[PDB]
Amino acid sequence: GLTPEQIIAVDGAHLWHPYSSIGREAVSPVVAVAAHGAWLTLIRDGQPIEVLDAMSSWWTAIHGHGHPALDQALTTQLRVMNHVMFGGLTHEPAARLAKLLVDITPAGLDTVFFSDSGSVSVEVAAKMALQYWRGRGLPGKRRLMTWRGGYHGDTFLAMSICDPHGGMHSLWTDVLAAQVFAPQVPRDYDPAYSAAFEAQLAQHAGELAAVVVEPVVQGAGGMRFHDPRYLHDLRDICRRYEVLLIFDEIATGFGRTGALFAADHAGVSPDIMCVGKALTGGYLSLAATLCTADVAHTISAGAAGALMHGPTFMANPLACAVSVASVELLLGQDWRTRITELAAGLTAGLDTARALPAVTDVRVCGAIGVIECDRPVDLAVATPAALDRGVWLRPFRNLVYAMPPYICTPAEITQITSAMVEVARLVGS
Amino acid sequence: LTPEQIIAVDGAHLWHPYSSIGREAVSPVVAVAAHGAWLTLIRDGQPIEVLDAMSSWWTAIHGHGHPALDQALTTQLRVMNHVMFGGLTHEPAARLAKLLVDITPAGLDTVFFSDSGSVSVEVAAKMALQYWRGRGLPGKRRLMTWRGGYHGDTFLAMSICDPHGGMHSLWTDVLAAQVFAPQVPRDYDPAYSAAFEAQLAQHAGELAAVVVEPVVQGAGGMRFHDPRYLHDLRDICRRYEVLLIFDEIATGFGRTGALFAADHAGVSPDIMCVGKALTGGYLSLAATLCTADVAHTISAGAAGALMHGPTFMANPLACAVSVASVELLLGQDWRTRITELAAGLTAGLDTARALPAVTDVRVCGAIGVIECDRPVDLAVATPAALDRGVWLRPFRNLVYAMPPYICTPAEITQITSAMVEVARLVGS
Ligand SMILES: *Cc1c(COP(=O)(O)O)cnc(C)c1O
Ligand SMILES: *Cc1c(COP(=O)(O)O)cnc(C)c1O
Ligand SMILES: NC(=O)c1ccc(-n2ccnc2)cc1
Ligand SMILES: NC(=O)c1ccc(-n2ccnc2)cc1
Ligand SMILES: [Mg+2]
Repeated sequence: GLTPEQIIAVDGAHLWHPYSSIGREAVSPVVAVAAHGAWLTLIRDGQPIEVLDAMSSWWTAIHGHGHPALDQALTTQLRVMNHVMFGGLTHEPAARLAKLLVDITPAGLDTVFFSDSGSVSVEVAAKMALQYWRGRGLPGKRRLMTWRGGYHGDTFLAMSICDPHGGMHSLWTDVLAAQVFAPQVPRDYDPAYSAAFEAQLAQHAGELAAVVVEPVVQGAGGMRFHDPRYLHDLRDICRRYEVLLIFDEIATGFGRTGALFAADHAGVSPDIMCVGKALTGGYLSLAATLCTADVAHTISAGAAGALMHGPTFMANPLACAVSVASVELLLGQDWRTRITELAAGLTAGLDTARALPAVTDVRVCGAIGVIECDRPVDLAVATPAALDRGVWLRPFRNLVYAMPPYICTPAEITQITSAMVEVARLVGS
Repeated sequence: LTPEQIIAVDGAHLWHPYSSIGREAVSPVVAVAAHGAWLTLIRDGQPIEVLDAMSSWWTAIHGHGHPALDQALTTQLRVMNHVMFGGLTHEPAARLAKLLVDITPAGLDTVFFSDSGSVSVEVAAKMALQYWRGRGLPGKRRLMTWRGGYHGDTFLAMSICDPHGGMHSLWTDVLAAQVFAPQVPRDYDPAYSAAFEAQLAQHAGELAAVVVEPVVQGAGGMRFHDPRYLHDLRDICRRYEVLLIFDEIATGFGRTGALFAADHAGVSPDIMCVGKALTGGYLSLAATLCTADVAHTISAGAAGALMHGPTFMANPLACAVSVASVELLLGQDWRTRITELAAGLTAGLDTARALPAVTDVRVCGAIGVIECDRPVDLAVATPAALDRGVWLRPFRNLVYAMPPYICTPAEITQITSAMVEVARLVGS
């Protein structure tokens, strides 16, 4: 047992945080001591205060924390089977979840590879793509193509298709695989962008295993939105030039952008798909990589005869069980109307931010609200400003944004947006 | 779902480790329960109890459904399932970090939590690369290892896997080109270390780190080597200014008879990875530890930070059960437990040495191995072990076990008896 002060002491000495230092943090992390529904209990000046989890804990907590149905699913599975190895054994949570995911994902994604994080699921997607073309007798097709502004995770192959600036590739000279980057995909649909992307792809087609993109929304690379019709064009380009299409839906999946999956906005299916973050409703790490029967059969028929990947905790019963509950909970309600209301709430509440001196854009897509500023947002100022108003917000770069739990009431959304609106005001000092 | 329905869904839709879709020689066996050292599996439509001789791929050190670990999970579930580690910290992460810093080899002062072993290896490599960039030596960017190793399945991890065992022939022009020393021998041979140093000497200016599994190499072949080699590696790495990384994802938390396999040599690496048994086999979790000097150098470098951050970094539920698992291990006489387990394996596997198809029998802590003279046919071996009440999963030419620490002497003998009969059948 440790007090908040003791936690801070241990943390500062011994704990790495995401993209952080040891010993050079400008501000200490804030101690979290509970989470329930849409609210975190955090320690501020020795006192526990409840604040809205406007970030959904990095996109994960779509049903809120400690949802009784999700809690119950975990405890139920715990009493029967915590985990067995997936080498040579199978089980009901894996079967149930696989059945669900093949049913609700874009058409044609018939096989499911479970892994333990988004970054791994992306490396598995790349491995599927490369083994596929090797199974077609085309080992030269081994490079990846993407558009700038993207984020696909933190492992070294995942890093190679991250935005070169966002991903700090200048720090990684001579270390990463050299991939093919198209320019930043624009917000508004412009057929010339797609025509250009096609011409670039065409000259590399004999080298390319796959195009890998985030559909409709680019998350960690800048919270940018693009017209779904671009995805339609990619599916077409990939089809005609024989390059696989991979959609990374680790941030966009399970309703977040107003469709069940963001691909559904465009009405197209990728050859391979990754899901992750919200898969377990934010309870546990789990990810999945889906692919078509053709991809699966070609890999399996190749000289290698198998997909050469197998995580230790592949298809963990506990994580699978809570995911099944989380997916069913989403599907068992009018989620489409819920997200529409949230999007309306976000738009209404963020509207006055457009007139602010430091704001360059306000944009909303489903349960995603963004205020883009003209300068970097000072965390040392923004974080306590939002906490003062009962909201946990984590800006990055020039972005004040939120992806709130789907269970947030209108009053809660009013609270979140007011805090966001106030944070941007302080930005414009 | 019924077992038959599970099998039908599984065949149509589920990938398994290193498997095909639609071309599996045998269906997987449906598991419907696990308690203690025992799995309940469906065989010919009927449930059977069998020993989890594999500890579910080396994870279940305390067995399944242990009341202390079950309750740690449900206690944490009541308070806080998870919060983002960006900007927040919490009690389970601090408790686990404190524990890990205290029990790992001396000097490992900082802890980076991630969700799997492969990722923890990638994080280790990132630490080493950012370290040398922080020292103004970005040329130090390659890795050196010895053959026979396994470090995970993500693409940097694959680059230090044994080139034959990791099927590098099938990844031509795709993987980072690393430096490989020959297979480390079982017995200590000064000439091997001398040659290792000579090879490293030729590449020192471009090497960020030596990365090895200490004492036991797992998935690459269940090979044991003399701990004195680790002493030599530490020495070589210090003199040539190359970081030393130990991958203890399979060897950690008592499995080789010491708390960490490094302890067999008294050696501290600069960076260390742990996983598989960290949560007692409940949930995916892994950790990468590094020294204060590595942490400070990265932190004072151009990036000013380690450029990595998993979504579920330091997940409160996984951390909470890991705290419980580690405390449960430390709070008992685990050294005597593993010694007794090793003696049981040694005694039980002895008659295998005489079998016509057996080339070696070897035991290291709670690891017992029969090495055969041919690849073991799973279609024969799995049901032969199930017929004797044991879940055994051979790979390559190896019939082996890494049993839960809670196995009784009678259960260990039941496991070794099954292993012997499997080895007998291999020679048939
Ligand atoms: C968060 C994210 C990832 C990586 O997931 P981790 O679980 O943090 O490794 C990959 N791709 C996208 C689009 C993401 O948003
Ligand atoms: C199992 C293992 C890994 C990989 O861990 P995953 O959790 O399967 O990614 C890495 N290194 C060693 C030594 C292992 O035994
Ligand atoms: N590297 C391997 O060949 C391997 C094999 C089996 C597994 N595995 C994981 C869970 N069950 C089997 C993991 C890795
Ligand atoms: N879990 C987190 O809170 C977190 C924060 C930042 C990131 N991040 C930042 C840049 N790239 C990833 C990832 C995870
Ligand atoms: Mg409240």
